[PDB]
Amino acid sequence: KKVVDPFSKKDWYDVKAPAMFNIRNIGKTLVTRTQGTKIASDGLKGRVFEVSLADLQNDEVAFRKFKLITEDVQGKNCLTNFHGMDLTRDKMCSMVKKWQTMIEAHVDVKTTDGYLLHLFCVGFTKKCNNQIRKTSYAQHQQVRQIRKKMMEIMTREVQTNDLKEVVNKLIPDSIGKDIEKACQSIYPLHDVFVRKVKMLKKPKFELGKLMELHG
Amino acid sequence: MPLAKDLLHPSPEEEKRKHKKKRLVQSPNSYFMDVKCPGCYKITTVFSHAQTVVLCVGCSTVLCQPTGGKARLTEGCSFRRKQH
Amino acid sequence: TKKRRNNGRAKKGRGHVQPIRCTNCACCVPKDKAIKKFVIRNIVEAAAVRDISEVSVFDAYVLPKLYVKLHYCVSCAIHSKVVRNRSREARKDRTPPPR
Amino acid sequence: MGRVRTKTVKKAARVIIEKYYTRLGNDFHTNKRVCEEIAIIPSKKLRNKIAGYVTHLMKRIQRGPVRGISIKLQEEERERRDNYVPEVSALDQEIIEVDPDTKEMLKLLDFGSLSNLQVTQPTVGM
Amino acid sequence: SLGPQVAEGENVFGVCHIFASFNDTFVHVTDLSGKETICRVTGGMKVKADRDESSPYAAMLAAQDVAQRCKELGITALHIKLRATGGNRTKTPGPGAQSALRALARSGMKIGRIEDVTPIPSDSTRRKGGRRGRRL
Amino acid sequence: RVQPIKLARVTKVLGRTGSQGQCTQVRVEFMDDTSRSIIRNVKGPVREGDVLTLLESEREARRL
RNA sequence: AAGACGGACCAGAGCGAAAGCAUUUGCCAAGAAUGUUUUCAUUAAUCAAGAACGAAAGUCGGAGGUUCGAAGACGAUCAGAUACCGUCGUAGUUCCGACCAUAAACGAUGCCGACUGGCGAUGCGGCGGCGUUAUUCCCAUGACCCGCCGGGCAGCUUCCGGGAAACCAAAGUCUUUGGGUUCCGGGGGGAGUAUGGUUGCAAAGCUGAAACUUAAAGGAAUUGACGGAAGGGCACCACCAGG
Repeated sequence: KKVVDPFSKKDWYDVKAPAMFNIRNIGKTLVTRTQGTKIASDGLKGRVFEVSLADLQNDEVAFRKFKLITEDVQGKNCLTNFHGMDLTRDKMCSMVKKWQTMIEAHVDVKTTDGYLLHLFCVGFTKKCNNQIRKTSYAQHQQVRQIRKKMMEIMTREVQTNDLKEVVNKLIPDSIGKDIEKACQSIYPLHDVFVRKVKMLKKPKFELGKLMELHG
Repeated sequence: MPLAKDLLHPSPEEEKRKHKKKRLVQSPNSYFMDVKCPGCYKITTVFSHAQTVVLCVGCSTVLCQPTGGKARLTEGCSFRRKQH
Repeated sequence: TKKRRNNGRAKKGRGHVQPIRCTNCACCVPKDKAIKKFVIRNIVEAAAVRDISEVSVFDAYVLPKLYVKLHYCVSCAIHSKVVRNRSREARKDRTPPPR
Repeated sequence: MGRVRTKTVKKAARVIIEKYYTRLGNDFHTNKRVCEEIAIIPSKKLRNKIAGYVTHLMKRIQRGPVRGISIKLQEEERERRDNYVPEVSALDQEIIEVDPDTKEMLKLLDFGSLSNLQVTQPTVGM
Repeated sequence: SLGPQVAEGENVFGVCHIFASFNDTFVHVTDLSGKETICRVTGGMKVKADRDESSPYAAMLAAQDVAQRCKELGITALHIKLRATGGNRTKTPGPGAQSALRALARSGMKIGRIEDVTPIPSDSTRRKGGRRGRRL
Repeated sequence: RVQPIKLARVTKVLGRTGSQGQCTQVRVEFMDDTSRSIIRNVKGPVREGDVLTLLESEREARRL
């Protein structure tokens, strides 16, 4: 019954990523016009774009996703900020495999900036280099202490440094690598990755930083 | 076993590998030893499975550390049972 | 007399277990007295993929897989031939069909 | 499809091939006549099936002995051919590396040799 | 509105957002954020039959019809988000999902990545149906 | 919806499927394209090297 | 926001008397195994009464009801459906203090000790190596490999021995009959019914007959026949394409 013809009233915007990447023009998206009869500032600056980090960076990965949130719109350019990094689903499930020990650690941490982040981690005990066991297991005590190391490093390196630098570290997983090394004395481990980051509280008083990141 | 053996004087490697109360002549293999160790200036007698640490006047603390099995020792040491 | 020694998969050294459900018949069955089946399959399968690989551009990425851990109840698992009747001699083997 | 050979034919064929090897040819027509001479076969269709299979056998046979059948003369020839000498036994192999326990086996037999030492990356062969 | 600056001379990317259930397969492409559509043609739309909404032909027809209108608005490329039923339910995609992908690929949409986005819980809450249930 | 008519020539008769055994699998070289080569089921008796006139590659014809 | 739930990882793997028990971290006390020329010096084995715990549903009073859902009411399918199947949804699921005391509470196998047989795993502890890898300057760590020894869940293969067999290193050491102790059975039905007592708010739980009926009730293996159970073939008395 009831239709409208609405693709004649929409305006085009160029979604801009930070200048902390080599590809800044993610692509374009059309939103409804913001005006006093039909309101769309809500539907424009509430936008969260789920983009693959490979397309955003110019490449290193072809898994991984960044959530980009519009923190302001300036002249049909929409300036995005970090909201989270996940590993999609495919990558994450492929790490989880039978006959191993799945180690989970999660932490809640305040950054130098205003932002509260919940950062989940994952790790796996390896099949080592002369092992004739199929399965990889250890005492409960071990795994518990491995988790404490994991949690401590992850909090310490995110507590320090601004949100962007935290991001820049977590892409090559230098935090990850430090965990692997500190745990290597116990069980060597294979993997160690941040599997989810959930932005819990996002305040804006950092239009300064927002402009600094772009350009 | 090939099921017809009779052993009246059994070898001490198939009687010395077994559990302490499962031995065919039962005496444990535990012993005492003299520990010299250099930060201690006296010759402290110590029990092979000491349990709780042995300490001495001559050392600050360096003599034993506890372990559930054989007691841990530090630096130069000797052992002679002697005669169990 | 016992027609299955393990009773379709054992629960020895364990006093009770929680029940899992069937993924296509939804009925309660013990988790380790029922069929458990890993399903790793391509996202674009053997179907879509032929035109999806040719049409793709600006891409270099090996295909995702969907991972789902199915659980089937006995009556459904026999029916749709996940497992099927076998010789009584053959039952004493824990060795299953290779994947 | 149809009219696969029966046991009666094959048995007779084995018989004939072994004892009349030199006489037999490889041509159906001549072999058919030879089967009249060396046997009494009460039907021509039966004799033809026998003769037929015997040519097929002779063809395989004259590449050396083949599956399920052998002729005595060919057996003698293979026997003689196999005089094969693959060592002479010890090579000699004296004073080479041997396992550390195989070493004590030689040692307490009044020999000894050079011997392997050290264990690196066990499990062994892995 | 029309295209961005040209309707076919640049690659503008959106998200496919295919919900594969059984007894339907919704194709329903959206703008990269997710907060505005682009086309709304269901698997029941081209052929409504109440059982052919997930049979390959309907799915094909629909995905081609979507792909048309997509490249008419300057969206000439797509990152694919396949999705199953999800939740504490069957979480298996229907058979009209593969045919739809192949159909839009053929039509003239261009592909750039493929990711999985299926939502799987820890078996939060409870599953539908009683204990004896359907017996097969 | 619509595609152009494709002539495709029988490369290899794969074998017979069907419940009654009266459907024959065939692989047809797409003829226009040597890159494509796709499996379509033929109802009739098939002699290799004869030519089908495919009106679709939609609605894939397959074992049953 | 509410209420619920902790996948994949998770196994003939662990722990707990059993019932039972998987998100992170901390606290509280408890238990086993192991090591042990420590201590006591027979303190022990097993069991009427008596006592502790005890899934699920139900019942008492609240919280709570997201999810799903005994009843009810609806749509189909069936000759019949009141069922399975779709929908709506009640008590209930969840949580707290009380009841209740049973489950195929199944390993259908009392508990304790001794003796009798091969081989390889694995959770865990300890011990040993001119073994590997790993960290601090190397270590002492730890994971791993090999060997050894305990106590776990099991497996495998065996004229070890049993059994009616199926099976079973115990269901073995039973006519060559006897280590300790406890419990229950004496053809099948009537019947966990009758009856009295007892416990429970209730629902229910425990003890527990007879008349009469009847030469089979039952177990196991074997062979056939049959299956809308699973792998197969073959035929125009079958189908196909068709006349």
